[PDB]
Amino acid sequence: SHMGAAALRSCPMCQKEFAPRLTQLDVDSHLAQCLAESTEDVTW
Amino acid sequence: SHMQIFVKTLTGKTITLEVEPSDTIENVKAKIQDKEGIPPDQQRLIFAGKQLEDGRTLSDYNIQKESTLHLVLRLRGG
Ligand SMILES: [Zn+2]
Repeated sequence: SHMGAAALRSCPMCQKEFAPRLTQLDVDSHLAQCLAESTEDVTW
Repeated sequence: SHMQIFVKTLTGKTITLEVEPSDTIENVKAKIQDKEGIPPDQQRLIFAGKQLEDGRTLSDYNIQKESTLHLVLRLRGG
């Protein structure tokens, strides 16, 4: 199990498990669009 | 010493600006405003799976040179 490369494996905003063997850019990419859609700017 | 950083938006646009290690997230948006044309009070930064804000500095998020950051606008009244 050499997976990782991210501070989170599941979007803590919309509770969505991110794809495997992803990259810091992947999680961030979604976290950005999700964050914008979200109403609460909580720090995770 | 001055390091460079990149910030892409949800539209695909790629912004290239420079920032310091002692600077802050809000600062990065200050200069970016004159680039795209958006206020720092609406745009945000995302890196390391964490929400980058004025609450912390660049060195706080280990933001080195050539950092891949994103842009998120959370309109209040709009
Ligand atoms: Zn999400």
